[PDB]
Amino acid sequence: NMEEIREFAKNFKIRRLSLGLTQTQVGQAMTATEGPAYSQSAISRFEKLDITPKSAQKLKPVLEKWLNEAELRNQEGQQNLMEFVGGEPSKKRKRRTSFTPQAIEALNAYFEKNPLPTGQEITEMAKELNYDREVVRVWFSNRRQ
Amino acid sequence: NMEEIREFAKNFKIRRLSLGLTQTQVGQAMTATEGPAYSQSAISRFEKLDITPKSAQKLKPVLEKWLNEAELRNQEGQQNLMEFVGGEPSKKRKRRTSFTPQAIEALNAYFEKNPLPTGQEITEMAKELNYDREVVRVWFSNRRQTLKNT
DNA sequence: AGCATAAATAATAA
DNA sequence: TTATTATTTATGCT
Repeated sequence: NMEEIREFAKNFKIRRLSLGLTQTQVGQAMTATEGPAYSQSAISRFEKLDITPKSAQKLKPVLEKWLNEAELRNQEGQQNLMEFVGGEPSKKRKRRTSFTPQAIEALNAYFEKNPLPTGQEITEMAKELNYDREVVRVWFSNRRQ
Repeated sequence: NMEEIREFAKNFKIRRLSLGLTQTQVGQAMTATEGPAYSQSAISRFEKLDITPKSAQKLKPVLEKWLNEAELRNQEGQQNLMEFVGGEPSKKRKRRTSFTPQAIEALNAYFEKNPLPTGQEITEMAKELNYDREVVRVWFSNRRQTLKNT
């Protein structure tokens, strides 16, 4: 169901700009309550429609829902938008790779509670540790073996 | 008269956005150009409301006499909207350069060394490096404005 | 199954 | 005004 979608992508960018919003902001609000599928790059790609049809179809409903909720918060006070968004999580910093004792301590705590992580669990762990994903997944791989 | 120009502020930006237009196009096209010129910075400041209300009120008019003038007389055959702007505009985005790792170290080597170089020594680096100056100017620009995070 | 960054644009300085 | 710096997008990556 195609040109349906393209129109949504269209309206979305519009409505977004109308609530005076950056992809980055949405990115943050979204990834919080939804998931990593909702990063700023993702928003850009969606809006530009640089995704596969299977992917758009999936995203659309979840964008629409959220876009509405946001528009509601905007209604009561253009500072309730802010409540709903973030409104300024900001420290986009590079993912560490070199280990620190605090890091290895953390990794081990995770291990006692989860020796055989699924790959999703590995991305989740790495994100919150702010470590390279490969660094984390290999640590776990060896630790078992 | 404040909201009269504070709301034309807010709305002007979004009308310009919702026409896929850069500030730097607005001023660039709407520039007289035999006086008064209109720079991007103007447009920016205007939008963000960084001007004296006294000069705000001055600009506000000539804005509408272009914004409205181009919203209709541009949108009705967009091959013509893009001629409301003119200046042989429509060009395709620059392709995202991918640097050879050989050259990748070359940079941050000379970067760990000299953080904010000069246009003279920059084009020197670029020359011997087989990469075009602007691209190279920006690697530093970027790497400089990125390491604040980490 | 999104990070890292290169380019573009917008803000701010001169 | 111009020149620069900072934010924001877009895109290479299997």
